[PDB]
Amino acid sequence: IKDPARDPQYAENEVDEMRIQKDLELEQYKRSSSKS
Amino acid sequence: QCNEDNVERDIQTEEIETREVWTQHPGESTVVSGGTSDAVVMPK
Repeated sequence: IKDPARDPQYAENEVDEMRIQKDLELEQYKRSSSKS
Repeated sequence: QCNEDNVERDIQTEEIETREVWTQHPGESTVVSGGTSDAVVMPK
């Protein structure tokens, strides 16, 4: 069990920013085009 | 022999390294350039 839903939890600005961060960081790591 | 020896020498100076460069007063953020990670946006 990991509970990625995080249902018994709440936040407005913290979760919005986290969604933004997730997308921006994930795309940046792909662009690095590491051969590793 | 009066001219007991005649020593020859070669001399060569070095070369000068030059490059072509652009400049312009009115323009874009990058003024001139010599003739895609984008990690630049992330801090903001």
